[PDB]
Amino acid sequence: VPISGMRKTIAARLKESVTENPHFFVSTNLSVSKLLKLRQALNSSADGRYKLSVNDFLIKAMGIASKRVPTVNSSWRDGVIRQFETVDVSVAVATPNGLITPIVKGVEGKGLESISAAVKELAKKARDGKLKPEEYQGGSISISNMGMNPAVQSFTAIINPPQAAILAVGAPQKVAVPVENEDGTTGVSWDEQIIVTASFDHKVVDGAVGAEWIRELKKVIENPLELLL
Amino acid sequence: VPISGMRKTIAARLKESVTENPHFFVSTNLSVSKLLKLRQALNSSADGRYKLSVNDFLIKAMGIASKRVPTVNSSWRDGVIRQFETVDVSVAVATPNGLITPIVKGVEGKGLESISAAVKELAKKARDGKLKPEEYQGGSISISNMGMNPAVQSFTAIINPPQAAILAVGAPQKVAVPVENEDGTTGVSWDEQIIVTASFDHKVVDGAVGAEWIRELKKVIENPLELLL
Amino acid sequence: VPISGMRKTIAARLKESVTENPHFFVSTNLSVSKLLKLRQALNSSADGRYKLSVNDFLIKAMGIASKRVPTVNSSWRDGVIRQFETVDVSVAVATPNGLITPIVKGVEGKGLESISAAVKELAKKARDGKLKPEEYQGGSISISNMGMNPAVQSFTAIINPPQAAILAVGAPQKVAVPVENEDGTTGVSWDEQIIVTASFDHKVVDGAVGAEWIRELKKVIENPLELLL
Amino acid sequence: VPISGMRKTIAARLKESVTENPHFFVSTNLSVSKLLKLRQALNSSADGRYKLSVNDFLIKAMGIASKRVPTVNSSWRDGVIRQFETVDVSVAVATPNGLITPIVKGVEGKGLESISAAVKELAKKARDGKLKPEEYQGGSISISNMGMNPAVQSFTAIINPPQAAILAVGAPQKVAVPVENEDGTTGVSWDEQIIVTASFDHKVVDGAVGAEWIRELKKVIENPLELLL
Repeated sequence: VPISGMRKTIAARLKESVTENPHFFVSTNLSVSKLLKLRQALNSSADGRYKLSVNDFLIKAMGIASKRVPTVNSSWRDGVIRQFETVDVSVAVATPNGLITPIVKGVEGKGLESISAAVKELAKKARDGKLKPEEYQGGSISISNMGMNPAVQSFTAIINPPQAAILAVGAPQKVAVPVENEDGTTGVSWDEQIIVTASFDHKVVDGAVGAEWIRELKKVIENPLELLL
Repeated sequence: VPISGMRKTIAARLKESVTENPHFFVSTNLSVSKLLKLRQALNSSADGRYKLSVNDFLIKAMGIASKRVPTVNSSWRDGVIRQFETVDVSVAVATPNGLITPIVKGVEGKGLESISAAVKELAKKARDGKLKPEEYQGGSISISNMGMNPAVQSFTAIINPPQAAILAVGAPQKVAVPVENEDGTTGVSWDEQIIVTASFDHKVVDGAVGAEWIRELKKVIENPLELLL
Repeated sequence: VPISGMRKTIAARLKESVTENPHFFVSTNLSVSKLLKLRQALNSSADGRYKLSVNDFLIKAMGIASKRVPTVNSSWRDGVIRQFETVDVSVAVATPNGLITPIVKGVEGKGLESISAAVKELAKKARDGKLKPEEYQGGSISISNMGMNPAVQSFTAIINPPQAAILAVGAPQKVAVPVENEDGTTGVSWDEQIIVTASFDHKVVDGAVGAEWIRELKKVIENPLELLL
Repeated sequence: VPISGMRKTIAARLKESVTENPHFFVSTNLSVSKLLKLRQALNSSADGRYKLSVNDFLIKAMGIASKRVPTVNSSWRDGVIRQFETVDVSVAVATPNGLITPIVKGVEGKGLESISAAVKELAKKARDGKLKPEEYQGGSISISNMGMNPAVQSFTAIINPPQAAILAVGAPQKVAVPVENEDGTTGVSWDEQIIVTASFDHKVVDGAVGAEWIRELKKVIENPLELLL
């Protein structure tokens, strides 16, 4: 079967990415038992005006972490580092034509409902093929999601240039965790864990910086009430 | 004692306000038993990096209500209604010199920590007398607080022109509330209530619109989790 | 947005009202636990021929109070007080176009069923925009209702000229009330209260007169059987 | 912001590493419940003359493994494989200036106290910026540590050339492990695990050889008493 020609450009782009930017990966485990309760309660306290998902919370937390550690929200240019202030998030969508990366603008201080609405709109517009180039050309940081497929515990991705970092969220799973009962003996509690994998470019970011970013993300997720901050 | 002259300007301003703009008031009762728990928990889960109050939550809720009902965030000009998009909040501070109204900019989508920091800075700068005119000339909506004084149950205020509405927050109090125990009998529960008084200008806003705004405020407060939205 | 022009007339009218007529307010609390039972029983003892609300009982009580104290049912004219004998009641309706005040004629000695029918007809005709000027130009006394909105405890309004008084009915609420059981000990009973706010013009009416009017209203309500009288 | 120029050299070096040497990763899990007891005992049986950590034990185990499997302690040169005899260990230190790799010489048969002392000296000298080039130019094998940050379950690194391998030690975590009580039933016991990630160069080393190295490391750690051997 001859090649469609469109795949050629994506191949060249990914090749440029891996040959220009070295990659190193970080892998962590989050606890989402409180996040799911929050999502359930917010979905219940509504009149069909909205519907939330885990990706929106993740995007808000990404914005917060990028604001607390601005070195990640950066790029690599001609003998100069371009540092932004706002957070432009590239979300991946898997169409029958392949992959596409619409963008959400000004995430920090935008609202989860607006985020969900924009995401649904862009996703349906991508399934219909009704986008503009500006909507998916740009972005400082990216993300890919596979939570619908429960088998994927973890996976890596590739940095869509000229960005510096990219995220990946596996599926949820059941894990054993200790717990102290009211007495001195320990016990077994079943918490819902997710694996998260972050790929960074090493020219801009270092291991300590990536670790700090991941720590802030984990903290924000594990204490969802800090999303207000 | 002759007059300082500064009071002359404020007298003329308030006279213009009351003679140009008719005033009608709306008085409601909120429930903050969950809000105070939330504030206590966020304060405990910190390293002295921040410290929260009730006024900040109130300001965020004001922004949310103003965005859900933009007719309030309005004004009256020469044969034209000027409608904003963002929410500029005028907070009152009581100096020994008198009263002053610094402004917070872009409340909606800003964050409670940043709000508290800006409010503390502006309050100390007002106590010192180190402000610019632009920092207290403008704003679409205003507020006055008297929560430190436990005697005041409710009170009205006056609309700082050219705005259209202003808020007032009394002190907290203990009130009796019914509650259904596990059995069919009712019981007595002690809830922490606050009275809130909103003054509106009648040229722009109507009773139904003000009531809708207050309903949204009460909803967001009584369900603090919707502050994320 | 330029102004519709219709709002100009209402603004001028309200400005004339507040600048010509000083306003003072009287705020009381009623008890409707018997009224609601009466309404429920009259609704049950019917064949769908009619359907009652709270506003109709309130209007009948307004007529009774006005007849017991005719000084309220008055006005202010060119060097003369015009005093009526019948009670013409101006009921507010909130259309998407704004606010409107249809009139009911000869309330005292008319009947609740006829009152409800006329109010429904006038409300639907106002929603359709099919009224005559005479039907909303006149009236000795006025009223505004917000009972559908449970958030509003109390609120004020403005005197539609050339009248002298206007009413306002908040929402119902649950309040603690003492009660003496069969033994000597007191107990807690939950009564359904409403707050009522009456604005008066001070040229015609005095505080004592307004208080007398409110006392008669409270009496007739708390003893609904006196509606016959 | 322009680039400092120092980052250019590191970026070029890492680009050379990834483009010249392929990378494959091995990931295992260790058990340190005995190691921590040993560390605690040696720390308590002391007079402040020394203080130990996990990194030193890991370095000793690395040396032992390299001596049992010398093929890892190698490099790639001009048409020739250079094989050492001793073990020169490059330890990473994260300064505000960036990253640096001081060296420990002659690890095998040196002593944990001497190791800890030298590492503390070099770390403080790197924080001060008082090093010689020979002290961080050379080395056969490397290591990076992130144990202070409890969020990092695992991570990869990049091979500092001209070396052939590099290690990475995640944080400790609590994991469920079966255990046989005195009776026939199994039970739950909580063991402290660490994840370890090793990146190798495929030109020199094969998967079997790397697996053998990792097996020897795991064995030496899980039986700390063989450190004497």
